[PDB]
Amino acid sequence: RLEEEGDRVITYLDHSTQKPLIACVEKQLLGEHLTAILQKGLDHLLDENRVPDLAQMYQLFSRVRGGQQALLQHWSEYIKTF
Repeated sequence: RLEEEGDRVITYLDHSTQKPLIACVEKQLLGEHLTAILQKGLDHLLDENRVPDLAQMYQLFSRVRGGQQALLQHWSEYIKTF
């Protein structure tokens, strides 16, 4: 969704508008859902060692809400439990 906006801000909009639009895309699609995604997906991926998906989560959860630490908490709980 962000990439599609990235194209639309070039295709027809004045690209100077891109900053607040893409900031809003990530805030609304990733930021607001930081813990929703981590809680639903990370525990599973860690147990199955689904590296390709774990890599994406680590890399993507690094901006709007920090992402790190939240990743650490679910990760730590897995380790101690098992």
